[PDB]
Amino acid sequence: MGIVMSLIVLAIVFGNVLVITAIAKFERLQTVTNYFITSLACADLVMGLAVVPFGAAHILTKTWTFGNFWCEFWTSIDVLCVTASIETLCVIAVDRYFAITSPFKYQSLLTKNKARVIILMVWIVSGLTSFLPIQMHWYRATHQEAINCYAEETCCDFFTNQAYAIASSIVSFYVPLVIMVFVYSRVFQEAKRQLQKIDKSEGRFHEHKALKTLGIIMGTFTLCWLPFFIVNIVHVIQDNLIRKEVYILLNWIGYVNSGFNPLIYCRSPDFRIAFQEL
Amino acid sequence: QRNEEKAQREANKKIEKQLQKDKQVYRATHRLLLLGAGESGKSTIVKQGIFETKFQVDKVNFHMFDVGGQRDERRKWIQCFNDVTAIIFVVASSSYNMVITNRLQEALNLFKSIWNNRWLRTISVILFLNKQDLLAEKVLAGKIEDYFPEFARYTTPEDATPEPGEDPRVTRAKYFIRDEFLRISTASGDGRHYCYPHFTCAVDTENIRRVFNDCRDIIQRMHLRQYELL
Amino acid sequence: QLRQEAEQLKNQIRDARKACADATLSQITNNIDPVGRIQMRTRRTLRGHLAKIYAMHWGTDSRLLVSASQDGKLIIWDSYTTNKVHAIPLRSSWVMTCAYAPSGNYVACGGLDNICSIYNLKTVRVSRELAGHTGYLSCCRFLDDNQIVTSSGDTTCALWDIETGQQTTTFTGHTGDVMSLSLAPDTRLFVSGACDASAKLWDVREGMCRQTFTGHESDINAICFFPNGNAFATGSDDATCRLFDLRADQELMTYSHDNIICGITSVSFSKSGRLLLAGYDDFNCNVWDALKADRAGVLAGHDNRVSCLGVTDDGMAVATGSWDSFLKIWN
Amino acid sequence: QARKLVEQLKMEANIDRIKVSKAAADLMAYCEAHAKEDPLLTPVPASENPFR
Ligand SMILES: Nc1nc2c(ncn2[C@@H]2O[C@H](COP(=O)(O)OP(=O)(O)OP(=O)(O)O)[C@@H](O)[C@H]2O)c(=O)[nH]1
Ligand SMILES: CN[C@@H]1CCc2c(ccc(O)c2O)[C@H]1O
Repeated sequence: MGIVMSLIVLAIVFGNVLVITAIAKFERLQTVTNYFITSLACADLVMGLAVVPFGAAHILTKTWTFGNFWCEFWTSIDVLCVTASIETLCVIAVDRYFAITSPFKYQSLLTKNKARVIILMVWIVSGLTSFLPIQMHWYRATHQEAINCYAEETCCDFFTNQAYAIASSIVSFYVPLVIMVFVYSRVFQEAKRQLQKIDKSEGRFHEHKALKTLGIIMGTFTLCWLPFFIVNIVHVIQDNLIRKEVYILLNWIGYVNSGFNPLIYCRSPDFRIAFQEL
Repeated sequence: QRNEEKAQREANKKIEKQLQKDKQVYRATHRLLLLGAGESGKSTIVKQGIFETKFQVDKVNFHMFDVGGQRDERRKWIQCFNDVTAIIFVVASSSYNMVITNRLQEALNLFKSIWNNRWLRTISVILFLNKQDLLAEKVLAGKIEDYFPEFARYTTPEDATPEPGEDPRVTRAKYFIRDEFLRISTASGDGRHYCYPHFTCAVDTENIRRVFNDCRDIIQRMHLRQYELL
Repeated sequence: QLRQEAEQLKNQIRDARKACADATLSQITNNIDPVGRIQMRTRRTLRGHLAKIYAMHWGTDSRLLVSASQDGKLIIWDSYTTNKVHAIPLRSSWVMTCAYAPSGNYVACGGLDNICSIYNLKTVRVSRELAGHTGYLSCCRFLDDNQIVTSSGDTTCALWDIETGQQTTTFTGHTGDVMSLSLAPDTRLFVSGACDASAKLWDVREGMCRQTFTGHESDINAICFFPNGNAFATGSDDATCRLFDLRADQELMTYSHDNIICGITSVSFSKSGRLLLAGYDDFNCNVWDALKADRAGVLAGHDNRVSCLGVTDDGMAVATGSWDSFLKIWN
Repeated sequence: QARKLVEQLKMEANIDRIKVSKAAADLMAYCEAHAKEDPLLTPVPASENPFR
């Protein structure tokens, strides 16, 4: 398990640093759309740098040795990094929606100052739902096992209430999911309409691409993050049905998603030539 | 010494403040290039050195360019217009018999030259086929075959849109003339740009809505192709 | 009858200059040691233009320069401290050339409107508009503070009087569009390169052509004198640069490579004339050895094609412009 | 314009031109003499370089 865990860490760090250094080094990639990609890359880079190694050490050693404060700090960083990464994909989807559906007003709608304001707002909302309710002990479970876990010095596990497990899950996953679905359905409709318009005019002289692209984009994200955010609600609604091993496995499957974003959002020819130059 | 540097920075900041204001106007305006082939009626189209016109529809600013000061068969200056939204081409479809190499073949050659250009490799063309009424008049009057031999084996397309009360001869004539341009357009196209042909007359009044819709389609297709959805 | 004598006259000219070719330039300069590798790095990057850049001209003081762009602006920079000094909006957005007066009090401009406009920098407003050309302007250079020579796309060049706005003399003889011109150090002769693959030598005072050079085979895009004043270099869109000698009435050497197939947009010499800097359509510039015809350096820091180039009078820096709305200083 | 073209050829053809060796020698001598003060050929020290 040590070999696989080490390889995952290297893949996340190596891919994200390459994307960040490519945008900053070259002046042709300074685009409003690329700022969201930069924010997402920073989020996944921080995730891979901080969250994964300590979780791997905790799993392998079967104990926590850094204390009762660093455990809470690690949990807060985990929630902050997970929430902020998912919410940027929503911004990217909305950006593409505005670009395609309203082409004449796209330049006026999006400005660099507006992009900076949106990114700062997303990061602030992400930080307001992770550090604040955790460091203030507003999420702690009340049963005896949770009390013993909190009192123990070498034990660092996750126990939460109904309210937090509902609110954090909703904010982190459920609203962005429906927003992305609504955006991408209309994007697909517009693409199909334009494809149908092209054929009547010059059809005799001569929707797989859009379907494949949207399928990849939605499928990777859903298949990576849906089971964990289902069991998160389920294991709190009904007790003694999900073992901790299933919870950890699904959480790690979700963590793996951070290493796929460069392969999905950085396949443009400009990015390819930038990588070749480096 | 110390005061000179401060004075320089004061003027630079004022200049850069105005440059930001002009960038909003430049990015929100669409540039069009108007082309023609001799006597084709392009002046009537714009009625209803270089000459520039300004018009606005649905709160969108369009700015059209017509070149008349330079008359030559080698358009060395055409590489300047490689960032325009679209090119408007006006051709008189009723000048197949007129020789003053007839005019229609020369217009087709000009269109072929413009389409296969190194600089205009990502620019779409809006095609206006002017002078339809007198075309129909002379077609009804007692021959395209005498000038275009390929017309002897042409049939009207099944997926056509004949006008109400139209003799099936004039419809075949218009569709043949349009397909002459369409085959050249589709021969060497890789999806980077398309062509939008329209049938136009003198009494037409909806020639600006067509340009608006064609530009909207151009931009939307550009974005769709950019995002790998097309 | 008349055409028969033209062929006979053109025949003796080829034979007259065939006997004068005792030896080649390369044959004399085999013993010269090579200049070696030359490396240059960007020192400044000037930003602020909203569209592609077509023209650029250095100042006589080697401190300020002017540039033109398609958005309709004429910005004067400060290459040392990187501070914008002026920003002149243009009536017509299509501009193809600009010039800077030797005294530094005026700046010229022109383009697709067939009009040359002179601006007053020390007063900024339009001071004079020159009309009479029937084609787009391609270049313009200041002879003095009151007279200026221009070339246009109507196959003619003219010498103007700024005070009265009237053409003093007109130069005719080309067949295609004239693309560029350059003035001699003494301001008494000038050369022009047109689209009929020919270059001519004119007399400003008299007004008649002296010699014709026809070594190219494609549209000539740029031209520049040797610093001495007895030679010049041209550049066409067939990836070739050629050196011509006035006293020998023939070309001396060509600069080409098998890995270059793009066109050439601009040429310029160095302070001593040893180096020849030429811009290309393949997004970067090249540096040649004038007496050897071998490459010595490459300037490859632009995103789109280079459209203009210039060298300071003292020979301290090189400025290049391109279609990505950027200017760069190389030292 | 038939007569004008022939007249220009006659005027242009009657000039005295020197051999290529002299012109090449003159160019080489000028370059060798003025190559000392060429900042682009030999980089100048950063103390006397206004752009660095
Ligand atoms: N019946 C009919 N006549 C037209 C039409 N368009 C132009 N004409 C006639 O053709 C003449 C030319 O019109 P202009 O608007 O000046 O067009 P043009 O001079 O050919 O344009 P250019 O040659 O490119 O400068 C007009 O006087 C009209 O009488 C048309 O659509 N239908
Ligand atoms: C211990 N791992 C945590 C547990 C709960 C949780 C995560 C991520 C985002 C959320 O909104 C959450 O509520 C997981 O990373």
